[PDB]
Amino acid sequence: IKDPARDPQYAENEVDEMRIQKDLELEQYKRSSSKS
Amino acid sequence: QCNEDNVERDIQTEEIETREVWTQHPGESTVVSGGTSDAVVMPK
Repeated sequence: IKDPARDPQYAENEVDEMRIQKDLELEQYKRSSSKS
Repeated sequence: QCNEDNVERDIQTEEIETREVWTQHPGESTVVSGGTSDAVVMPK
């Protein structure tokens, strides 16, 4: 069990920013085009 | 022999390294350039 839903939890600005961060960081790591 | 020896020498100076460069007063953020990670946006 990991509970990625995080249902018994709440936040407005913290979760919005986290969604933004997730997308921006994930795309940046792909662009690095590491051969590793 | 009066001219007991005649020593020859070669001399060569070095070369000068030059490059072509652009400049312009009115323009874009990058003024001139010599003739895609984008990690630049992330801090903001």
